[PDB]
Amino acid sequence: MNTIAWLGRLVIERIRGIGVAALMLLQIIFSLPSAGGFGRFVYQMHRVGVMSLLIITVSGLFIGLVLGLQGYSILVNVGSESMLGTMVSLTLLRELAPVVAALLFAGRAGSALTAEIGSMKQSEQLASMEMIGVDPLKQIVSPRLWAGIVSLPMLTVIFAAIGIVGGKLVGVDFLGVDEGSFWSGMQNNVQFGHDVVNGIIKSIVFALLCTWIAVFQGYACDPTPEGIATAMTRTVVYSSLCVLGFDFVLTAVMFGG
Amino acid sequence: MNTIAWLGRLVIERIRGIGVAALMLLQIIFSLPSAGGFGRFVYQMHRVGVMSLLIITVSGLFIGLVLGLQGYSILVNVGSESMLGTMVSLTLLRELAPVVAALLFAGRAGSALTAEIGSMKQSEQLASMEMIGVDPLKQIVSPRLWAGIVSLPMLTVIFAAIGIVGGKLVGVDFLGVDEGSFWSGMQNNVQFGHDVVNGIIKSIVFALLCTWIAVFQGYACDPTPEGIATAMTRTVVYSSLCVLGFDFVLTAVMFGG
Amino acid sequence: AVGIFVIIFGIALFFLAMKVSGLVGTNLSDGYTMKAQFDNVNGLKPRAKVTMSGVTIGRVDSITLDPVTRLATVTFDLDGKLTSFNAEQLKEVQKNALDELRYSSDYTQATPAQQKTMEQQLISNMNSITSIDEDAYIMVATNGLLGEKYLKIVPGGGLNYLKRGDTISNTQGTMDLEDLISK
Amino acid sequence: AVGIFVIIFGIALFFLAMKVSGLVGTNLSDGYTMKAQFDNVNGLKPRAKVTMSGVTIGRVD
Amino acid sequence: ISNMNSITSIDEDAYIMVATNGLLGEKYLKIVPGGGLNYLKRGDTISNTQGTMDLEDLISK
Amino acid sequence: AVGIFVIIFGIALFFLAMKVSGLVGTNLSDGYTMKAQFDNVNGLKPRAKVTMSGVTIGRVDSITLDPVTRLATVTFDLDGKLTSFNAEQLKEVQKNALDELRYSSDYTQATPAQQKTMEQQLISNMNSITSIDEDAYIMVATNGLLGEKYLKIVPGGGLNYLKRGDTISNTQGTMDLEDLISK
Amino acid sequence: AVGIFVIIFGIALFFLAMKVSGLVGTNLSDGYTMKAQFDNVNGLKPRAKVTMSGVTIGRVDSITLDPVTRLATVTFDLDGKLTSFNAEQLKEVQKNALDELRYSSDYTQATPAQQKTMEQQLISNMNSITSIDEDAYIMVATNGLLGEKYLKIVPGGGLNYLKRGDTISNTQGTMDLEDLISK
Repeated sequence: MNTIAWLGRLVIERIRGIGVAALMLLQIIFSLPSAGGFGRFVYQMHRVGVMSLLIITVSGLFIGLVLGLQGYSILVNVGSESMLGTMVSLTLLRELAPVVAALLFAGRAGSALTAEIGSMKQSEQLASMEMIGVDPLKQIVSPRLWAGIVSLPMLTVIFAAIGIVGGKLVGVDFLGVDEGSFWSGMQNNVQFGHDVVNGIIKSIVFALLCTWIAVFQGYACDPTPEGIATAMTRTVVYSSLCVLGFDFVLTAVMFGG
Repeated sequence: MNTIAWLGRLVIERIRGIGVAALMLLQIIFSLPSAGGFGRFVYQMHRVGVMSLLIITVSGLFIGLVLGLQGYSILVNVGSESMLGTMVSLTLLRELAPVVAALLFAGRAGSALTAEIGSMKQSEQLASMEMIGVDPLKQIVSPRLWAGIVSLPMLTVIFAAIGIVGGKLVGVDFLGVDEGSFWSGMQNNVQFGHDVVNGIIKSIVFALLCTWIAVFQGYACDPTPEGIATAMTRTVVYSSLCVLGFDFVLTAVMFGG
Repeated sequence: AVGIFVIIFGIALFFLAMKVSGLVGTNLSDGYTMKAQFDNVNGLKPRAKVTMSGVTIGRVDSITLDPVTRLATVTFDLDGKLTSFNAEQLKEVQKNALDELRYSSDYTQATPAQQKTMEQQLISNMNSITSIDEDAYIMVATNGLLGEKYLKIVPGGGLNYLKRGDTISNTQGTMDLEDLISK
Repeated sequence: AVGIFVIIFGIALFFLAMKVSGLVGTNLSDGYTMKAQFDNVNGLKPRAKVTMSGVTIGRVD
Repeated sequence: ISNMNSITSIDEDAYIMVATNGLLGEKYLKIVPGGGLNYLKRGDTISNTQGTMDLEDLISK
Repeated sequence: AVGIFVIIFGIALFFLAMKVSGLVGTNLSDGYTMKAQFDNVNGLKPRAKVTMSGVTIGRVDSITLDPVTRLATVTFDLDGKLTSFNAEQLKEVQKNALDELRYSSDYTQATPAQQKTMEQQLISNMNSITSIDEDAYIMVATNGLLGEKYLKIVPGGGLNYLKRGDTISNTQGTMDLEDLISK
Repeated sequence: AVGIFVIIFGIALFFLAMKVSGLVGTNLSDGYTMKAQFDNVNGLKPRAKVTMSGVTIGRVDSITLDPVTRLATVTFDLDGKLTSFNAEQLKEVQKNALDELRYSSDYTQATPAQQKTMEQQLISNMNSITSIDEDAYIMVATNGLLGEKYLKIVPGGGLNYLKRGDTISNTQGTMDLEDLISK
């Protein structure tokens, strides 16, 4: 597992100006830990949560149906000892699905968050409030950071979980795959209670990545619309390698590949 | 193969990304879409081409290497019945890479496109030019629909091609496999050189789908900062899972699956 | 809505054609679900290949069991769109079948009234040539190492259309060689 | 008009997430149990199939 | 009473044999129903015909 | 308005079908369609590979049936880019085939008019010499060791040459080793 | 400030870890540390399952080697299907062991004081009876057809019970038969 660690050193590499917000992320409960359903707080929860419920069900049908034909063709090509969900649900729940989930959360909702924060400096809150001296960290970080990271690592796992729950629906409709053998097969193939329990940790680390990357670029953007799209370009560059560095390391360590 | 048409209808089920300005797209087809190396072409190929050049070389390599770790773990577990590139290039070129490539255009370049048109409706171009009567469709959409099928679907094949280039980089580093036996062993198993050259058609329709959705959100926005940021969050709702209608339709024909 | 939601036409047009393109076909006029009795076949899976003279013509549908008598009524999804005779060739087949009917002394110099029921029999003989074959023989063979069973058919003569529930002659439905190994 | 399709797809998948580990399932609502003694069964796994005349009718609990 | 309580339901007294399904293992337990009293469920005994003397293990030592 | 690596990557992809697609590709321009009968093959599918002397030459084109005797009629996709005897080798065949005709006992005792038809037989060979010879032996082999059949041609020794439209007699497509043992 | 189904789906995932991690665990609570010496076992990994008549009964705790004597030392971790005995079941096999102590000819000729310490032995070995009999049988079985080496321990019939610190006698785990085959 040394070559894996060699390739998995990308988690340190993509930290350009991000590291300035070190004590900025610390002091977000300094000036009174607020909580509740608020106007923007809930809209970020729609972007991360409510809308993503439909994304999860339909992208699960895109993945599921593609790997459902693969399952059939493995029977035809390789054989009966790795057929159907013996060697497909094995790779799908465990190592494959997690990457796409991170791209549709850390990528998609992370940049969306940034885009909204950028406009506080340009127009609605921070423009007037930093100048006065109304605590900047309490102003835009504290009530927007928490909104997009509480359900996020559960949702990252749910992405993959629904590929198994909906995988037996289309395992039956494409062929007739028994639901209980799919279920008991799944458990045994990945040793779920020790390996997939640790894949939950892998997805918490993915939530923790959103707390470093997204905040700084919204915090100090240039208040022009082109500077905002440059800031969203930067978050795609930052989040694309940080996730892959952990796809190397934690697949080998949390899952045990 | 009953999953050929089932992937298609998922895209068809919900079409609200195109529908509202479909009549304007039909008018461009009516009036005859423009072509030529213009200033619009330069910035369209900046977002699609120039930006993606460094993304594909760097992140695109490590994406492939994470899918090659999956390849390696099969060698560790199964070995001899799925050796070298039996089960590695097989799903990589044909099934896995295509979706991630779409997230760099339907997702990233699409978001950028939205951002540009929305802001020119508020400032540089269409704010004044609609009122002047220099035909808006002919001005900024008509030549950039044509631009979408020039470089973009080749780049999806190049993205995938980098996975194969990365496969021989670490054939020795994960274990000690001679690059020439890995690649020629791979070549024979999937009939690589014939199918990968024939499969350049898969994502041409996807290029068109990316630009039919993304242009709408910029084009018919309310040009205020609240209306424009809402439309950018609406871009990834519709463009993310409506670009995969023709996966197995042309994988079976061009990639020879 | 012709506007805003204009593309409801495009949504409605392809959503249900693609649905049935994947799901069915259909095989209602190109397939029939005929049944046969088996007594002890170890490992018959759903969608297993059912062949005729080596060529797959259908697959396993489903299995109905009777615990009391210990018998299994296996339903087969068989294609009915296979090869057949044209009008002149089929005429020669029923002339040969008529010669088998006229071989017996009862119907050699047949009364025209009796010839009417012999021509009804020629119609009966033509019905099982290609469409729903009744008179045939079934035996279980193997494609792979032991599992991956390959069922074979040896067509016989013809008797009208086969009814659902009416068994096909069992030649070898007892695939169990554990007593061969043990004795 | 979204709740129309929550019901169609959302509650359909809710029923299928409950029917993963509790398929039959918790209280054995659609099955019964059998018991037998064995002395040597190399290869009998938990969730291995149980048959009658080569057709599966159950499994190992 | 004996006649009335010896003919109701699927039969109880079944006989079993241990052998594989395909070629690997995954012992597929065969059932040959005999003649018992009640519905076969919890509280009933399955008779072991062939799950003890494995001759292949004696050969392999 | 594009970079310099667009083109470089495109050329790298074009290099991959320089020699690969010449060998493996298109479908009617490098093949001939021939037929042969089979009686009962345990594992043949359309597009299963076909060999000659242990080297793959192509694949099965399509599989049909013959109603009269209910046997298989398999159409082949055979290697047609390999000319075998080409125009330079034709010069040798015109003398080699003629000497086999010239010194045979059926032509030395022939009517002189009939002896003049030996060169008429050369003409018929000249327009039918692309591909394989007259006497060929077709048998059913396996691809791997498990199952899945692999069809094989073993060149024999004949007088004429065959091409698309001609039929090769069956040598050995009937015996199943399972039926050999069990019957 | 959250949804409803997030949580519901997380509860469904708990029920899936409950079954695996509740099964597989503890290590000195349901077993005891015992050793065995092996001379040649192909591929025994730490935490590989140990079986008995095809039934998993435990796993490998750890595996080490000693080249001075050239034998491998394996420590074992029994699973929680049997902890060993209940309170009355422990008393039941103490009374059965007492009858073996009373019937043996060594204790019938013993000093009456020593005869009174036959129950003292059961008191002093109250936690050493856990669990299987002293004499246990060693061999390597398969989960597949050859490979997937599956270590198998089948308790026989000894004099006492196998307790912690004991070494299991190796019956059939030394015979590499590849040299027998090849020479």
